[PDB]
Amino acid sequence: HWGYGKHNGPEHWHKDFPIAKGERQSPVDIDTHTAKYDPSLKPLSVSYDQATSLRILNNGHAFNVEFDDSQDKAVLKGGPLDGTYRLIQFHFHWGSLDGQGSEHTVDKKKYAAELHLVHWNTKYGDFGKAVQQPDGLAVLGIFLKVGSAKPGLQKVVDVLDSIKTKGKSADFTNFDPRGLLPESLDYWTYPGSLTTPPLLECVTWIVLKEPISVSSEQVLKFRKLNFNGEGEPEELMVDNWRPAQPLKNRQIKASFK
Ligand SMILES: Cc1ccc(S(N)(=O)=O)cc1
Ligand SMILES: Cc1ccc(S(N)(=O)=O)cc1
Ligand SMILES: [Zn+2]
Repeated sequence: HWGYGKHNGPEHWHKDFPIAKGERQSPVDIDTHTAKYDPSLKPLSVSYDQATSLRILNNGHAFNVEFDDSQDKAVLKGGPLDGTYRLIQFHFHWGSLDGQGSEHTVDKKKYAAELHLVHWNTKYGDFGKAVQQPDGLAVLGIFLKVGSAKPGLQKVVDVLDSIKTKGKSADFTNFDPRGLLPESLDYWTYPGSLTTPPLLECVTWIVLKEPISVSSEQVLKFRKLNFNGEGEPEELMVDNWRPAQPLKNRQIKASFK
């Protein structure tokens, strides 16, 4: 029953998910002048050439593009990561207006949206076991600004009409997530959590410095989705972001000098 409304949003989550007030919650503000270059970080490896997308689902909070994670088809390695992390899904968070929508902020700047590519550590066997571990997940976060269209996003945009309401899904095979990346893999990294309930503190966050540009028309179509199910009163799926949480005893490291 959690959501993003006045009566069930981020301010209420702690009552059913007390870890909401925990010591490594996400997202956070990335203060670029406090983040430190870390020479111990290994090169980041995004290996998505064999990615197998399956389906797109409106889950009432966002939409997920789901992948076959039964083998090492699309993986993330290197950077701050030990071992191999398998891509399971991606989704976005976005705003009602271009001036908000991202979860992470950069020197307090909010972007129009934020893409999360979610991966689990293969040493734990399955996603469910991974979310019982402090190094169970790695999420690659990418900011979206409004400007020129992102060609690699259009296939996602075009299928949204078919998953307007909560619980709807559609086939989404043969989608290449490499088309959602910026040119540079420069990043910031820190230990955090899922940004939605259950808010589990299992995530190594890797947030790219370079945003991708998407067109106004593309993000406008995100905003036509519904939080509600079919036949119910329309509630536009907008502002499905959690604001920045206390950094507490954490360091944000930069991959770049
Ligand atoms: C969509 C896409 C863009 C760029 C490449 S690359 N790294 O082989 O030039 C592959 C796929
Ligand atoms: C199940 C789940 C997976 C990933 C996230 S996120 N927004 O932290 O990437 C939240 C919930
Ligand atoms: Zn997310």
